[PDB]
Amino acid sequence: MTTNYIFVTGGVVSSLGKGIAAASLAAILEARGLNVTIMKLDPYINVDPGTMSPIQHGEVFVTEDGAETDLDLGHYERFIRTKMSRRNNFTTGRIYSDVLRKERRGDYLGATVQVIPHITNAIKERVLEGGEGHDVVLVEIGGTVGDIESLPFLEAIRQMAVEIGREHTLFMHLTLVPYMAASGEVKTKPTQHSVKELLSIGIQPDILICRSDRAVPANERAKIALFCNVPEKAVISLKDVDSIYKIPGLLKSQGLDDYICKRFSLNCPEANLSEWEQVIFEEANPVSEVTIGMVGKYIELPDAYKSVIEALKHGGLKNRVSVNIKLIDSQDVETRGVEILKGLDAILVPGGFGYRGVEGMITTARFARENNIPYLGICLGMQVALIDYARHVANMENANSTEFVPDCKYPVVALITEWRDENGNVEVMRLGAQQCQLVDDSLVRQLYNAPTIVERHRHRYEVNNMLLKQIEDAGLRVAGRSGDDQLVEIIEVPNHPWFVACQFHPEFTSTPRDGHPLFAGFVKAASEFQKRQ
Amino acid sequence: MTTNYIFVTGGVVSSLGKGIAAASLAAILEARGLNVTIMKLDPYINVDPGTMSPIQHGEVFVTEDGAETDLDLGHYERFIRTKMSRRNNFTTGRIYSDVLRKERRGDYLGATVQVIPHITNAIKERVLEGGEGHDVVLVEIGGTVGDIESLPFLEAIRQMAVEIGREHTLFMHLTLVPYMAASGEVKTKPTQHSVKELLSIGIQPDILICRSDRAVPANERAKIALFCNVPEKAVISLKDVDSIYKIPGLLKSQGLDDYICKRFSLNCPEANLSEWEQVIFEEANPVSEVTIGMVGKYIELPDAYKSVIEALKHGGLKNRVSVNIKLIDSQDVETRGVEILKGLDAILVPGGFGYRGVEGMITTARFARENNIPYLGICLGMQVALIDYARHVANMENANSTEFVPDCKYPVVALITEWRDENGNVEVMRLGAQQCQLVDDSLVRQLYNAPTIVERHRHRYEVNNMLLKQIEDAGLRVAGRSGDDQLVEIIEVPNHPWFVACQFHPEFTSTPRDGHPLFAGFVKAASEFQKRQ
Amino acid sequence: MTTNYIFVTGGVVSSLGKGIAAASLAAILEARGLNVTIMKLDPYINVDPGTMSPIQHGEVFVTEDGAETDLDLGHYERFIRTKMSRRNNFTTGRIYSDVLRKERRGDYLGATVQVIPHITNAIKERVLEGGEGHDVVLVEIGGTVGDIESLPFLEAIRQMAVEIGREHTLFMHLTLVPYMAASGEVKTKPTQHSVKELLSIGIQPDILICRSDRAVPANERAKIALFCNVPEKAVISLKDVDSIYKIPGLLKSQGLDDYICKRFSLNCPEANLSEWEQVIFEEANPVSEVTIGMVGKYIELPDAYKSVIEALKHGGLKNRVSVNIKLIDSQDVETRGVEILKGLDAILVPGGFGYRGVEGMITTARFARENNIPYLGICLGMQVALIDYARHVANMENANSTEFVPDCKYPVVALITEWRDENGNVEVMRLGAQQCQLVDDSLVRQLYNAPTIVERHRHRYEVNNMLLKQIEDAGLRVAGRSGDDQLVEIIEVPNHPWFVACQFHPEFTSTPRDGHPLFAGFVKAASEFQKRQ
Ligand SMILES: Nc1ccn([C@@H]2O[C@H](COP(=O)(O)OP(=O)(O)OP(=O)(O)O)[C@@H](O)[C@H]2F)c(=O)n1
Ligand SMILES: Nc1ccn([C@@H]2O[C@H](COP(=O)(O)OP(=O)(O)OP(=O)(O)O)[C@@H](O)[C@H]2F)c(=O)n1
Ligand SMILES: Nc1ccn([C@@H]2O[C@H](COP(=O)(O)OP(=O)(O)OP(=O)(O)O)[C@@H](O)[C@H]2F)c(=O)n1
Repeated sequence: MTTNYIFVTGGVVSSLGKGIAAASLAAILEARGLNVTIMKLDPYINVDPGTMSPIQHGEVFVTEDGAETDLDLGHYERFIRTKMSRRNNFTTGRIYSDVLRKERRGDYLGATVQVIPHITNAIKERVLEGGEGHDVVLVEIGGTVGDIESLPFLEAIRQMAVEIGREHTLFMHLTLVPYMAASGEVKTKPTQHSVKELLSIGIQPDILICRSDRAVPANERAKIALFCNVPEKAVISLKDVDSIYKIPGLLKSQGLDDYICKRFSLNCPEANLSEWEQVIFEEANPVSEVTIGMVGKYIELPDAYKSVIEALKHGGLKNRVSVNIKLIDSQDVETRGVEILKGLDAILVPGGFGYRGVEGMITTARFARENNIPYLGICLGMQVALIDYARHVANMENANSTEFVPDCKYPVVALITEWRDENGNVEVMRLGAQQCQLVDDSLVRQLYNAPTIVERHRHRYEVNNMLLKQIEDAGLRVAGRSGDDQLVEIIEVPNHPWFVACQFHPEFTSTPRDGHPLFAGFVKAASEFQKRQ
Repeated sequence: MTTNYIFVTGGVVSSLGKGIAAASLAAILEARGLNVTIMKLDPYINVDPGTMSPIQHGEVFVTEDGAETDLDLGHYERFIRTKMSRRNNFTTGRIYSDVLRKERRGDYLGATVQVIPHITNAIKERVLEGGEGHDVVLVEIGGTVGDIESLPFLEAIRQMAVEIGREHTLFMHLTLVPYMAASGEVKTKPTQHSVKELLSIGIQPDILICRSDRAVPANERAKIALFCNVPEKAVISLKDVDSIYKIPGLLKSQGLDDYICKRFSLNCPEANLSEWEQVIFEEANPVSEVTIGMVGKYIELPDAYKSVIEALKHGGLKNRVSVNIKLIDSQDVETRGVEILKGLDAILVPGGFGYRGVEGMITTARFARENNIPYLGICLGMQVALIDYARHVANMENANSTEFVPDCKYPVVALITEWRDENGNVEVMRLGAQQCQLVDDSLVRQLYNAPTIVERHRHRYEVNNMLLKQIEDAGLRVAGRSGDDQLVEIIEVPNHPWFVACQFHPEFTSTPRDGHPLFAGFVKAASEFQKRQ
Repeated sequence: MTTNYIFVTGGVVSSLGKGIAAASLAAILEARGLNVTIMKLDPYINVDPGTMSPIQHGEVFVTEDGAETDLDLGHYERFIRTKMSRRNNFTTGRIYSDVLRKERRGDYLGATVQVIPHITNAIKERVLEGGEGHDVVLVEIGGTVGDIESLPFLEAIRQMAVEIGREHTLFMHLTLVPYMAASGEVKTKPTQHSVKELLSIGIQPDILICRSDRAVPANERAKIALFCNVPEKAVISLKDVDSIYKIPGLLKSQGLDDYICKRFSLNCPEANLSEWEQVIFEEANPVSEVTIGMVGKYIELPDAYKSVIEALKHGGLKNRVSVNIKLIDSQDVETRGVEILKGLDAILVPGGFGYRGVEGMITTARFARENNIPYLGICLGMQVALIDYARHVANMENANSTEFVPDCKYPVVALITEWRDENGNVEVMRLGAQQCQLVDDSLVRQLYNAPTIVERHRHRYEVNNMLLKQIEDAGLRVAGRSGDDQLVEIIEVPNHPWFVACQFHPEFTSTPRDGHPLFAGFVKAASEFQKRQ
């Protein structure tokens, strides 16, 4: 059976929720038994987001295969069960890097290498690579139509539509239909001007997704249908919602998936959105409420912790607990003290690099441990837990990571090559999914309810096994290990209601439907702490 | 004093002669005592033309510093005395390569790298690097305004004009004003639509250069002046000409250089175009005529030998000889025989790579030597001369280059590392200007009238010094050497009216005003041969 | 029965021959037995060309129904037998007049009247009115796509194509593919940019008609086919031709009519162009040559006499005579005398208004009559012939028209209301087709071979019947009359080889295939005169 492509573009503004719209539609199509995947084309020149700052870009999402990707692939995995890889995200940078590699090598046989056809060919090849073997492929084009940065992507998908044909390709264009107080109506003029930009570069939209702060009435949808020459049922209202989990239902209620299946001649049963209806019900009917402090160094952009924030929400769903997430700057802990950590039912220290704000995170880990406040440390969160325990229980003065203090006496965290003890004696970037072995009688062995788990890494600095035994003797427990080097993956403080810290990023395998054993356990502990007060 | 920039763009069609127009204007400004330079921005993705085929792109021009550049830099050096370097030519490929290098390295400090401002910043930086330190910098933008490939270049120069100001920047736009038989007039409508494209990307043209197959009358120039909102004296007619040497005079006669000097507030004397008037006079008043056969493997695109064709014309000027250049396919010599080399007053075998057509060039060199027909071999032309002499005089059976027959018994041409004799015994890409030492009592020592010369290389395969002495004993003379390895640069056949072959590319230092000693000597010999018949 | 529409647009330049191309294609379709018509949409604000000067816009063409139309309707009637009416030509001025009339009287029921939908609706209504009841309707859109003046027309026909559908509508776009000497090739870049402007206003061309001064090769046509996403058979080469009569054959040979009949599902036999082949043959093979002087007051624009020039050519075809048309300014006859009328085989005085140059035409008529030089007078040409005969034979001194000298003693030409005799005693704009009664034994009765004819008028001033009988008695013969007032339509001078003058415009009923009895007779007399000299 022929692979079908839905090209997802945006007009008027960038922040239309193209990713959430594509992911929500993919969820409906998957619920009709279709094999669906999603792909993100980013017009930035960065070869990948591995270099990009969290406070500039948002979180770097990590796929099972260890690709560093746009946080949109987090949306994709949280809406469909089709696993994302390197093939589901590429940048203009990646395209030019690969064309330049081929050109300098001599693969173009002395030809003049051109934006058309060579850059556009490279784009089409990567879309086909990610798409072929699926029933429906949703291809999200980053940027706003009319901008120069996305012109090669738009010319590439235009060519694909000509080659493949209108029987197996659709153009789904998101647009802003803004409300004006003065007119007391939503305005289609920006959609008119955006669609004109699309037409000028040879793309006719099949579907209009009308974004607004309210319902786009039938009268306005009728206007858009006429000026775009599309059926009225191909013009969809997507108002601002309190919950993205409702979007699949909102799109299905307007028959969007029916129109797509008709256009692609797909005979498949009606979408059963029971799993999404259940998530919505859970969210709408909490039994109790908690306040969880997230203490990190990137809080100035919450999207720096996108998957962690969603993982905490999923933890809420599974416990019927409403989670109030309080973003706390770890540097404020360094200046103002532990005063700002008061009135928290639990504390989460997420991932990060560089020494800025790390001492505040160590103080935060100490506060949580000493005051029996539920604690979850992720990557850097595990480091500061180990450092806290090394310093203040195992009596290892000024214990630190070689990342922060390279020549510290007790490098309890360090690169495998840097591993040394306090006497200077020695022995004779991990990305993606890896198996972790859980230790018998550990909290995580119970929570995960399995002897082995698979979680995703994005880190280079490990627990120093040369200084580990001393910290173990001081009472800290190793709950998880991995590989031949038996690298520490999970640590637990036993004399504590709930204290867990892991090297891997569990937030990347959390979904609203399936939740996550660790976050479910964490939020449950937060609820139990709140009740005890 | 502030550096002034003239941005040279083209509309309607690619082949307007933007390079020749920029070069011709530069010649006028240089003749007014101004320090002028020219720069070419190519929108192709090739990092440089080093990979690009001659039959696709045209000749690879080599600057003194050994940069492989667009043939436009040949136009530039043939019109102004300001020496070109790597700084006078760059591609989109070069820009992206440098931005990606910086990005992967981490110079953007975790920022999202964007077409604007990061690609445009990289373009502006390279324009400033090539421009600063000159009175006037002409910046030629490759492509046709309205195409996506040149949009980043156009946004970059738009920003430069805002920053620098209209006191020290001008937009000079070439346009096609085509004649229609039906209307019996030249048509400004394409100029109207092209200027609209310029305005849409934020550029207002200051000067319109109107290209046509005839004069653009004052009435039509008046129409263009009004719709562009420029003075009538800023609208220039540049009709098709029989000689590009006339273009400086044609532009000066319409006061283009006066307008530029007024806009840039440059107080400089009137242009004395006597040197160009003399070139025009020489060209228009030849005394005799010759037919010179150019026997190569890229004749399907004459621009493959652009600088060689111009060098032969310059040889004509200095001798008052009209040169009829007959392009002959060396593969036709292999199939049809030496029949197709009849009625030639001289034979030139130019540069090339790969074995295709080389045996035809060896046969051509043999024909010229045996029939006492003046011969000039350039690079590959020298190889086939050495091979011919090795085989047919020094009795070295099947003598060849390791490039063509790697395991041949007599590798008379080979890489320095491959150098071996006929017994297999051994000893215990050159680009740009290098000094060559000329041998006493050689033809070239007389022609160049100096013991040392500087010429430009583009080759990797050398004369094998291990097999050289045997060929010397057979009567071939070494006329030029270079470096510590004493690599053979020039060879001569003594018992011949004029037989010279060189490793370097003398065509790259030939100009219409100064000519070239070697090409002047070659065309003189062609004339003397013609008279003898 | 469903009516099919071919929308004919032009890009790059105005003077593509959109009318000749539309008319030529119509001729092929008519030769397949199809009922075809053509209409011209003119973007000028003139309600009609009734006001527009001959020396600015060219001849006012008169249809049977007495509409004053664009000279393109002359092309239409010379290529197809379908009669043009007021319905086959309208301007922007007509459309705005239509809408303003409806608005002021209150047909829009207090609605805001808008370019869309009210102006576009008015355009569509007139296109349907002219089109319905035909197999194929060719709709020529005046102007160049990308200009603001034609935007409402282009939006109107865009809407029609959506309503009617691609099964019964086609967009045929003429484009300029200009030759550049520099590249030695025709350039598709203007077509690329023109088609983008078409796409931007929501029109995708089906057929590309490629205009150039030479054949557009298959390689360039293939390039255009790909970038336009049309079949290669939908890209047509239409080079400059020496005869417009060849264009139907040239379009047929590339199968354009086959493609149109396929797209519209029209099963019709092959085009029989035998009549066009005959016209081409006749034109190419003249037996003899004649010089015919056209003495008028609008010669500064030949298009002022478009249909008269074509009628003289058609006279040539039917006699196998090459007609050298010498345009002579009648004012030069006034200043330089009858010297400038020497070396003419025949004299034609065409239509005109106002006194400027009329005395020169009267002198011209006298010269032709006295020297027995074949004479054909049309409208004003009949007036001056009557004035000549009145003055110089009937001895009516200073005889004139009331248009020129209102108070003249002998107003031999005057409005019916002004009719008076020499003593001042009294009795008691004609547009379109009218029956004229031909007098027995007259030359015109013999040539037309019918007692009655139908010819078209555009005049105000009649022959004064009160002064007629005195001119008749002096030898002049009335050859044709019309109406109840027995108005003089044709006069003849008996003692002369060929002297005819008519009130009506016979040039409007002349075609290359059928010729015209008066013009055929006139050119025959010119050849017979040339033989005698
Ligand atoms: N390509 C176009 C399309 C339309 N028009 C003009 O546009 C006017 C209505 O334009 P309005 O902003 O008043 O109302 P609307 O379009 O429904 O847009 P909105 O309220 O939903 O935002 C109307 O006279 C029409 F002539 C145009 O000139 N050129
Ligand atoms: N942005 C523009 C500019 C002009 N126009 C229209 O353009 C018409 C003349 O357009 P023409 O091709 O006949 O003559 P031209 O322009 O002198 O061009 P050319 O012969 O030198 O090629 C004229 O009615 C004017 F209304 C337009 O609609 N939109
Ligand atoms: N929307 C477009 C379309 C094309 N391009 C660029 O256009 C270059 C060839 O452009 P050329 O004038 O050399 O050749 P051509 O197109 O065949 O036109 P012609 O000779 O028939 O007139 C080529 O690198 C391609 F990348 C563009 O940037 N934007």
